[PDB]
Parts: sequence; structure tokens; C-alpha cells
Amino acid sequence: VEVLSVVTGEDSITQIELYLNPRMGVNSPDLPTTSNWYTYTYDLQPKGSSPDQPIKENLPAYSVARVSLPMLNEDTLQMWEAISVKTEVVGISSLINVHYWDMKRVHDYGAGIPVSGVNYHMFAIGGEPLDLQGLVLDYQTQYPKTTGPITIETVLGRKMTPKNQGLDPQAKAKLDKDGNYPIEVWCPDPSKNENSRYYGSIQTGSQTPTVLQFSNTLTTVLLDENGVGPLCKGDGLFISCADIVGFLFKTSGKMALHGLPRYFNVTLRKRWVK
Amino acid sequence: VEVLSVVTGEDSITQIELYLNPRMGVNSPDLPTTSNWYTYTYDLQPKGSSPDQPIKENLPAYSVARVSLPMLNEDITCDTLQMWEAISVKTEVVGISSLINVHYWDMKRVHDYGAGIPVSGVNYHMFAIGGEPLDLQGLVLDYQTQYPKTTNGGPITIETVLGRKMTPKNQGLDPQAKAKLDKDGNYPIEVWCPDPSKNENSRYYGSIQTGSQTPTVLQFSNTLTTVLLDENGVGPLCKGDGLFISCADIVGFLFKTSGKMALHGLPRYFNVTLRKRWVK
Amino acid sequence: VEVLSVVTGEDSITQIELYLNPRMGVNSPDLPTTSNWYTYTYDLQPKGSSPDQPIKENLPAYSVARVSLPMLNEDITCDTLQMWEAISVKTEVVGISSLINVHYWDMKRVHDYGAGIPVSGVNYHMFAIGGEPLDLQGLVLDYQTQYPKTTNGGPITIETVLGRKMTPKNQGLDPQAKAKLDKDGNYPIEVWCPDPSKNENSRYYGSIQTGSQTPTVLQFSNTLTTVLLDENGVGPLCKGDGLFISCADIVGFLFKTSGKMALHGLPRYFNVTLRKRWVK
Amino acid sequence: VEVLSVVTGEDSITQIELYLNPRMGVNSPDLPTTSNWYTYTYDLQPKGSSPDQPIKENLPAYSVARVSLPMLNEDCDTLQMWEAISVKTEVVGISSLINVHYWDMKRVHDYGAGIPVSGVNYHMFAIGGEPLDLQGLVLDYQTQYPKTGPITIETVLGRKMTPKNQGLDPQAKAKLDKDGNYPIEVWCPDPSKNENSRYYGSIQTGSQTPTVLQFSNTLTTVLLDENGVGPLCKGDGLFISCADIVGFLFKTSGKMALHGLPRYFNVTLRKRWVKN
Amino acid sequence: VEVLSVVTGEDSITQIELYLNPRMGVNSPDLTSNWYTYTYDLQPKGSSPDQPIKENLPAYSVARVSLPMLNDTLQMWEAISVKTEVVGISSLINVHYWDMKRVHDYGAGIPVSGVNYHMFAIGGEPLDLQGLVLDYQTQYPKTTGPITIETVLGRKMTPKNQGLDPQAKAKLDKDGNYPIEVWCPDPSKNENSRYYGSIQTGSQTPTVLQFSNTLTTVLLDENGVGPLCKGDGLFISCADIVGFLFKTSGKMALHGLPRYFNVTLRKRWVKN
Ligand SMILES: CC(=O)N[C@H]1[C@H]([C@H](O)[C@H](O)CO)O[C@@](O[C@@H]2[C@@H](O)[C@H](O)O[C@H](CO)[C@@H]2O)(C(=O)O)C[C@@H]1O
Ligand SMILES: [Cl-]
Ligand SMILES: [Cl-]
Ligand SMILES: [Cl-]
Ligand SMILES: [Cl-]
Ligand SMILES: [Cl-]
Repeated sequence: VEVLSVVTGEDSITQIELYLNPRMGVNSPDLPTTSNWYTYTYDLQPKGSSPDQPIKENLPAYSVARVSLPMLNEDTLQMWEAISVKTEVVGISSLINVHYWDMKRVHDYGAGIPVSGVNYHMFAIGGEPLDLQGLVLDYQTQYPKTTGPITIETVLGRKMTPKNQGLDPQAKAKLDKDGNYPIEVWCPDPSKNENSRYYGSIQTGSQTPTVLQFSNTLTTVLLDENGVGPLCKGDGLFISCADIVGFLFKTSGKMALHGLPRYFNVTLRKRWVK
Repeated sequence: VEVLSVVTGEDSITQIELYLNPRMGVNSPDLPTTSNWYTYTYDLQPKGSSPDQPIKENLPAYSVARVSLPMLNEDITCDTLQMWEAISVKTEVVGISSLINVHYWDMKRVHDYGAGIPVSGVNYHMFAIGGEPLDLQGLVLDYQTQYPKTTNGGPITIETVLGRKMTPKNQGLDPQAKAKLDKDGNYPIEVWCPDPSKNENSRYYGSIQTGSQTPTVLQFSNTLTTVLLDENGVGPLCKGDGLFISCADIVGFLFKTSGKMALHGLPRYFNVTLRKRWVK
Repeated sequence: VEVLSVVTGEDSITQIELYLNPRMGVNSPDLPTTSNWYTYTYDLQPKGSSPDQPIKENLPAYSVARVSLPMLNEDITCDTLQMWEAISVKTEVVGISSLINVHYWDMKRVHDYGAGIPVSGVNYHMFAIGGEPLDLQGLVLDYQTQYPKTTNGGPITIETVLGRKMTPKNQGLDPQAKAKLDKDGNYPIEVWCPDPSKNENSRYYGSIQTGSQTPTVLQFSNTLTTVLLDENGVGPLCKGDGLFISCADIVGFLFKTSGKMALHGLPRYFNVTLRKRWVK
Repeated sequence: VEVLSVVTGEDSITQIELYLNPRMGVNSPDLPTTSNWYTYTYDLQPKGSSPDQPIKENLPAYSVARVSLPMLNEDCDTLQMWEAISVKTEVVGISSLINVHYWDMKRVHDYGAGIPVSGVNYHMFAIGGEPLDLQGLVLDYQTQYPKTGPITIETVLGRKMTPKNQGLDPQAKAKLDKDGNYPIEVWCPDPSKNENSRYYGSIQTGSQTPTVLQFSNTLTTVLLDENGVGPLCKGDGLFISCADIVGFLFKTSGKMALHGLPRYFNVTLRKRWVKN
Repeated sequence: VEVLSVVTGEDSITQIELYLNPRMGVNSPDLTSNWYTYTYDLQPKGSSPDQPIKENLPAYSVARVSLPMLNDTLQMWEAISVKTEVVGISSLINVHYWDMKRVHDYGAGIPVSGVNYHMFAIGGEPLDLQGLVLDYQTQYPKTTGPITIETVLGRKMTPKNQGLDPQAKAKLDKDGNYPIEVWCPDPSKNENSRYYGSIQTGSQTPTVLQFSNTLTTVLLDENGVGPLCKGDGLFISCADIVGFLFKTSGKMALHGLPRYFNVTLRKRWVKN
């Protein structure tokens, strides 16, 4: 796909807006029986015996949407090119709440321990699904069958081996389904993703402060070193993210991970391609 | 709503000054018996049983003022009019030095015979400058929280705007959970955040810091200026000759001897520079 | 006060050097009995009953000096005069290296048989350069605090300036609670902060860090310069040929064996570059 | 070598990609007997009596590869060399560290989640036209490292360390020419050499210090020096080196093992004329 | 001394390389030397006075480098840039020192962490030092032997030495002899030196250090002039305390690392 000139003319620029709700394990608000924990995992707890058999509710997964863009070609073609994005984690202020009814206290008579600890923040803008690389802390982990999360065993069609604690070139997938690819199993593949831009960070520790910023004045430019943004194949724009904001500390000692939604406003332009 | 050229002339630039005192829950210094806790919450505690029924005094809220600006147009019926355009702001959290006090009479000690635990832990800092009220998005930690009813003197929360009880979706982004920041000390911080899908005509800047005893780390200087112009060189345009200024500055917990903890906020000062702009 | 052109000619630039020793509460090294605690407070403790009646030795205060500058105008009744304009400063906290000492005889050991807990915790750092005294705003953690009443002109607190008791509004920003930083070691840091609504003719820069054992993290280099010019390229103009220099540098607690804790301060050095400026 | 002009022409620029798996002590995934701990050390403990006699599985080492480049010269004292000009590099598998439910993970408190991988971090990478020059320096010169096996100061000196090896001993030098063989706690990059390499690193100590890492495919490191010259690949070999210790796995018993992650590289190179 | 033009010529630039080993208290590896690059155990006594031993007083490292001789108007070497690096940073991943205090039962050793102090200086003459101490009642060993404030004053310290006493001044002219806890760079002098430093206090505060051979520090002042080497001597000074070694008993010792320098100098015309 050879990249030609930017299309000149009236309706050459467009804007795409959307938000993605977090897929922490309880992924739907519409199941009365368990939806009270929507945007959280269940309780995360080392079993103390082998092997680990994590349940789907304890496996935060990436959020993804494919956005359909205005059709460009009737019959060398025009493609939408993503050039910038404004993105924001929404609901940050909710985390000042230190009086959840079942919050573990910092000490006797004190306030709740605020949401804190492990953070994981990433977003990606691309013209096709984000490429994923599989790597796990423990290859002996027995993830649930797709029946359900997509894990390394799913893509290999056989059990993990010790090499899956490192980089196994065969352990690859595409982020093509919302709330189905666990964060603990899949990371962005730096060996591919030529047609995506991704940005991420992690923070470990149990009670490490959650420190986050928000402003409507911040823009990320999506152009590469040659001045070309992601090109949207088949008029589809892929947007991916994850925003783990820390643990909810419960009175019993039990802890669950929590996530927040993310907002996007992407600017695109028409580009001639060969 | 076409933006035209900047107005040229002698009195084309004006400077507006204000301060906003914090609205942490005890929101008035003038109450008969309870005002000693002005700029603080009451004691924040998990109930231990469901549901949470938090009191007003435990719900820090946004500060907001509308500033009336000099009237610009002798004829309001014209297509082309002059509007005040906010171009920069100098803003400072006031009273930062007060937080070196480690000898509050009822302060929990760091250890036996030691000084008090200094104000520390949860921080939340934000300010916004707009030509109209700041747009808010509702999202809460726990949808089952029973906030005091607005009709009973309570704050404005999600149930208020929906006309019905929250559902689990309000733990995520619900597009119906929206409001405008149009009342000082009535929109709880733990319920409302700036709405990034709107606010075309505002600029906002904010941060959070969680943890229980996390150091409060703040700077102050009269040399720092925030430029309010967007990518096109246009600042917020003041509709009806009104400038909207919003903020929140939670600076941490006061740790009391018994173990009880209350949040504390500080005031914020603003000096906004505005210029006259022709608009169609 | 119309600012004209920078003066041209041979000796149009001058340099002013000084240092300011900290005023932590024990403010003199020349007292027979108590001067061992020079650069420290006494022991800081919550009283445990109301009200707090803090002693002067527990109230770190701002340092300040007024430097007399060379006289410039033979005839002071002329409309157009030369004034010294402060354009840049090199400033440094002195004695930072002294804080590696973890073997002070009465230092609390971190754990059994260990090294002393080093000077750490609450930090407060600020400096200002101005052509007049720094403008101060009063705000306190607790309005019920009973600060010392003296006959010797210090410490000056909100009650001192108001001529009446504080009220709850003094936990926020009370526009009547204002003062000028015109006396060395007399204005308590926990009561007074720089007033961002004034200070047009000064530049100030500060920060706080709370927490009990938070690392003290400081830099020093003789290569760092602060430019004092505002947006128009004008520095503070020295009224009456006087340069005002103010600062505070609390660097943390000395943790004593008994559990007691005292705040500690370090001195600050300044080298200010000034130029002659025509003003009308 | 005197550096002449950048070669002009159609195929004067090439790209090289590769990944390096971590060599934390259990260095192979292909030994059914012990490979379950691949990318970790064994349990790290003070012996409690002198001397320390660490096992190889407790000595994280540098990763290294020599990448063979296309042959440039059919020959003359004037020739072409590959010049590395930029690199995109990324630590892979960062997301794996959100796992706080490893079956034998020490809990933060009763009934809580596992203590996340945290504590000691050491991160470095190097790109060079020859092996990275190493300087030896150890915490304790009386440490008895396993005989070569890992290469340590005793190996290169052909005699026992002395106290001077707790500081900089100019005799304690090596070249990073073998994957997984040079212990990190013994060897660091030698700033007195490495004219033909570029290296970047950091350390973080503490026991439970947050592991804080970033990843983006938009970040490029420029490898040109102050004269606009990148590393020049002697004998058409490109040397890539790294280490990425990401913290401790805290086990239920109290035991602790260090953990590492792999690193990816995409290096851009151009043809450069050189003399001698 | 009037600074004239930069000398233009074939051999007008030179590079000076050196390293300085740390002087933490046990300052020689050629003796007790098992503790080279460390202090002895640092421990508040609990009773007065404090009479610290010389092995518990980390001191600045310094070298005078003799430069190639060049000569009212003469040439001087002018230091224009430096690449400097703390050596041996990787050694600090060792959490299995045989006598290391454990983080908890069955755990690894507490890594080297806590108090850090990092500084370097490049000058055309000795670094100017200012004396200031935590406690004027500290009784430092007599010079026979570190140089301290009592050494320079010729009389005991008074309370004023907890602040800035303009009489408490010295020149950093001897390696391993000027205690870090007594002396700091004098910002009121040092016109012909450039210095850079930081401190981090705390007991177990993470040691966070960087290393790269791509980082350069420009030594030129605001007028484009670097330090000028009087009598053809370049002064290089540093200190790099990297934290505590935590021992099983509870005792703690400070530890330092060496520092490497590569200084670029050029010839400069000057007038005396
Ligand atoms: C928001 C507020 O005023 N909080 C008080 C708190 C309340 O008065 C509460 O309703 C009563 O506990 O009381 C605090 O002080 C306590 C005393 O009132 C009580 O008699 O004895 C307690 C210790 O045994 C304690 O001193 C509290 O609970 O900490 C103070 C707090 O500001
Ligand atoms: Cl993160
Ligand atoms: Cl914050
Ligand atoms: Cl500070
Ligand atoms: Cl690191
Ligand atoms: Cl430091």
C-alpha cells in the first residue's frame, strides 16, 4: 500500500467520538444477579495450592471498538487517515470516595483505604486490529476454556510450555473482540502494529498511589516519522484501551481490581493510496 | 457561530480577579455552632453495612463562580457582536504554608511523643475557565450509595438528573448521567467529573492522588501562566458576558487522635486576562 | 509607574550577594542557654486538649532582608528617574550535605541497633525577590489556635493585624487577613503565605511536601539561574533603592530518641543581578 | 578509522529486528526438569555465614546477540560499513505483571491479593558495532562465584579478587561476547571505552518499590553521536545487549526470586564510507 | 583576568580521562580494607557527646590533573564539557550479601538503599567549601585525620556553625580528607568551577540512578566561558553515596561508588 497525497477539498476532515467502558471481569451492567460488581473483578486471592485456575471474573481484558467510517470509494483509492486524538480517562474524581460501606479502614475509626495499587493504562488507535503478543507470569496457569477468554492455549491449540514465560513468536493474536483478551496474558506486539499507534504504562505495588491527570487541552499526534497516520482498511477505525486504577480494599481483607472508562475524539483526513 | 478577528483598540484587554473558598462539606464560616469545621468534612468512615448513606458534610463539592463582565454591544440584534475571550490565567492554591502545622491540638501522633501526622493522603486538584458552565459527567464508585435527596436540601447527584435511582451502569459511563456545574458547593466531586465529550467552550486541568498518607506536594509562584487558546488560537468565549470559574482542591486528611479522619481543602485564586473578539 | 528604556552605559549592571540564616523558632546563635537549638524548633506535639497555645520556638518564620542599593538620582523631583531592576538570581540552599549525618547522639534509630532516622518529612521551600516587601495572606489550619501575644513585635499573626480574635473564615481566605513581610523571623510560615492578589513588584517561587518521614530531596548547582523578568521583559523595580529578599527552607524533622520531633531549617544564598532602568 | 560520507543509492538503508529473552539464572525453557522457573532466579537469601557462594541460578546476566549484516565489500583501505542510526526498543510482556493471583504468591495481608512483582529493577540496552565493554565491580570481594559457568572478575584476572574490586580496578575488564554468561551484579558498562557503542540504563532498589514501566511503538532512540556518526559495524556484525529485571516474585513462605522480561529491538542502519 | 579569543589551531582541543574511587571512611584497599568503599557502623549512641570515628565520615574525592603546558597575554586550558558516570551501579542488584538483614523471614536481603548524596565538580582551581553541621557539639577527630571547622577556625565550633558562618570556609585540596557532613560547595565563591549535586534522605528510600555514555554536561557559563585552569591544573571533585548496607544485627553502614570523567578542554587566550 503506497501512500500518495492528502486529499484536498471541502469535506476532507472528519471527527469520530466514542467511549469505552472497562471490561474488568464483571463486564455487563445488565445482569441484575451479579452486575453490582460491574467495572470490578471478583476477589483476587493466591490459592496457596497448584495450579492456579483463575475465573473469567478475575481476568481484566482489553476494551475494543471498530468504528465504521463514511464510505469513500464507489469504484488507487481514498482511505481515512487518523492524524490526532484527544483521549481522557473518565470518572477519575469518583476515586476520592473513602467511605464505601465495606471498605477496609486505614486504622481503627479511620477512613477507607482509597482505591490504589496496581495501575495499567494503555490506549491504541489503528486502521486494523491491534497485534498482540502472549506472555504470562506462570505458564502452568489453567485459564478458563473459550466456552470465555482467549488465551495462549486457545491460539496454539495445545498447552503452554515454559517458553510462554518469555517471548514465544507463535503466541500471537489480534485484538478483535471487546472484553475477551485478558491483560495478564496479552500485550501489544512491537514486532507488528505498523498501522497502529499505542501508548501504555504499568504501576505495581499493593497500595501505591493512583496518580492520574485529566485535561481537554491535551492532544496526541498520530503521524509517524514520515507524516503518515494509521490508514483505515475497509473504512474501519480500531480503538483499544485498558485502565486499571487499583484495588478496592474490603473489610474482610479481600481485594478486587477496578477500572474506569475512556473517552476518545479522533480527527481523520482523506488520503490517496496506491 | 463564526469567530472573526480580534478587536483592536485601547481598552480591548481586561483583567479579572477572584478567589474561591473550598466547599468540603462544612461550606459556611457563618453557621451558629458547626462552622469550626469550615474547609473540612466531618469524619469519613465505612458504615460497615449496606447501603452507604453519606451526609452532606462528607461530600466535598466543586467551587464555582460566574463573573459579570463589561457589556460590549449597544445593539444585541446584530449578527456580528463583540464577546470577551479568555486568553490566559494565573491561578494559585492559597494557604499552602498552613499545612506545615503538625501541632493541631487533637492531631494523631506519628509515634509516641512525636509530632502530629501532617495533612496528607488523598489529593484532588482541578480548575476550569469557561464562557459557560462546565459540563459534567456522572460516575460513582458504588451505584447503591444513597446520597441525600436534593429535595431535602441535599447536593445534586445522578439520581437528581435521571429522576430515578442509579443502576449498575452508573459505575461506568452512562451518557444520560450529565449535568452543568452551575451551583457552588452542590455538585459532589465523588459523583461528577468534567465531561470530555462536551466543554468545547471551557478549558479544564486536573489530577488525583490516592493513598492514605501520601505526601501532599504542591507548588506556588506568581510567575506561572496557563494559556487558554485552543489549537486555532481561540480562547473560551463568554456567553451573555459571563465568565465561569470552577475548581476543587482537596489537600489531604486531618488525622485526629481517636483515629477519625476528615478531608481538608484550600482556597484558589485566579487572575484571568480577557480580550475583545468579533463573532458572527 | 511607566517603565521606559533600559539604561545604556558603562556601570549599568550591578550584583548583590547575601545569605539568610533560617528562623525556625530558636532564631539566634548568641543566647547562652538555648542556642544549641539554633536552626531548629523546640519539640512539636499535639497538646491533646483545647486550645492549642503554641510557643514562639515552635513557629518557623520567614527570613527577610532589605538590601540598600547604590543611589541613582541626584534630583528626585524629576518625573523621569533611574531605578534598579532585578533581572535574574542565582540562589542555593546551603549546607545540604550536613543532612547525611545519621549518627547524632540523640537521633532515634530506624530499628534496633540501626543508624539514625535522617532529617526527613515536612519540607517547605520558598524564595522571593522584590522591589518592596512581599505581600502576605493569612490562613490557618485551626482558627481556634491561640498564638503568642508579645510586646516585642513578633510573632505577628492574624489576630495581631485584625486587632481582634480569628473566626472560622480564617481557615479559608479572608481578604482582611493581610500583611507585609517587613521583619526577619517575625511572620510564622504556618500562618502566612504569599498573597497572589498583590505582589506585582515581586517574584516568588515555593513548594511544600508533607508526610512524616518523606525523603528530603534537594539539588544544588552554581549553574542554575532564575530569570526575574515578567511577560513584558520587566523585573522587579527597586523602590527607594531597596531590594527585598525573602525565603524559608524547612528541610524536615530531627527525630529524637524519646520519640520527640523538631523541625529543622537551612540557610539560603542569593546572587542577584540588577540593571538600571528609566521609569516615569 | 576515519569516517567519510554517508553512502547514497537505492538500497543504502536496512532494518534489523530481533528479540532477546531474559537470562535471569534459569536461562533455558527446554529442560523439563527445571525450566518451570525460566525467566526467574532461584530463591535469593543471605547465607548468614561467610563466605557467600552464590549459585548460577541466582545470578541474572546480560542478554547479547551478534546480528550478521549483509556483506558490503568485495575487497582497498577505503570501505563501506553499516552504521546504526536509530533504534525502537520495547520491553515485552509488561502487562503480565498485573497478575496478583500466582498460586504461591505471598498475600499482602490476610485474605488479600498477592504482592505484585515489585522491588529491585535494573534496565539497560546497548547497540554497538562491537561487543559492549564491561567494567567489573562487586558489592563484596570475598564472594565466591561459581567457576567458569559464569564469567566473573576471578575468571579474567586468573586470580582471587582483592578489596580493590569493591571499587574500580582497571584490570577488571571484559567484553560482553556471550549471552547469559556475564552476571549483572559483577559487570557494568565501561564508560572509559565503548566509543563504538551506545548504552542506556538505570537501577531502582528497595524491596517492594513499584515497578513503573512504559511501552509505545512511537518512541525512537537516535544513535548518532555529537558528530552525527552512529556505531560502525566491524566485520559486518551488529551487537545488541540488554537486561530487564522487573522485580521480585514474593512466595508464600517468605522466599523471593527476581524476575525478568524480554526486550524487542528494531534497528535502522545505513551504509557509510570509512578509511582504514 | 580578561578572557580573550578561543585559540584556533590544529591541536587546540584535548581530552582528560580519569576515575575517582570513593572515600567513605575505609579509604584504602591496601590494608581493615575488607570494608573499602564503606563506612563502619553508623549508630546514634543515645548519650552525649557524639565523637565520631574517621571511618564513619564519608569525604569528597578530588584529583588535580596536570595539563600539557602551553606557554601579560598567555594561553590557558578551558574546560568546555564533561561526560561523567557513576561506575558499578549494577553491583547494587546483589540482595544476598552473606550478612544482609532480610526484608522478612526467609526473604532476600534489604538492598542497598536510603541516604544518597551525589555531586561532581570541574574547576580550574580547588572547589571552595562552606562549613555547616547538623550539631555544633559533634566532636570530630583531630587532624592528625579529617579537616573540619575546628581545624580551620583554630578553635571549637559555636552554635553559629549550625547555620552559615562566613568564617567556616575551606578549599577542597586533599582527597578523602574533607567530610561530606561538614562541608558543602560555597555558592558565594566558585566562580571558576562548575558543580552539580543532590541529596536524598530516608532509611530505605530507593536508590534510583541512571547511566549512559550519550550524556554530556556543557561547562560554559552564560558568557560562553568554561573554567580556566590556573597553573595548568584541572580540579575534579565528587561524592557518590548510594545508600546503606543493612546487616543482620541491625547495624548499618553507608556505601559509595566510583565516578568516571571525560573532560574536553580547549585553548583560550587570556590577559593578566
Ligand atoms: C466531625 C466532628 O466533630 N468529629 C469529632 C467527633 C464527634 O464529636 C463525634 O460525634 C463524637 O465522637 O469526636 C471526636 O472526639 C471524641 C470525643 O467527642 C469523645 O468524647 O471521646 C473520644 C475519645 O474517647 C474523642 O476524643 C473524635 O471521635 O475523634 C473529635 C472529632 O473532631
Ligand atoms: Cl500505570
Ligand atoms: Cl492531585
Ligand atoms: Cl518542598
Ligand atoms: Cl530501573
Ligand atoms: Cl541524591
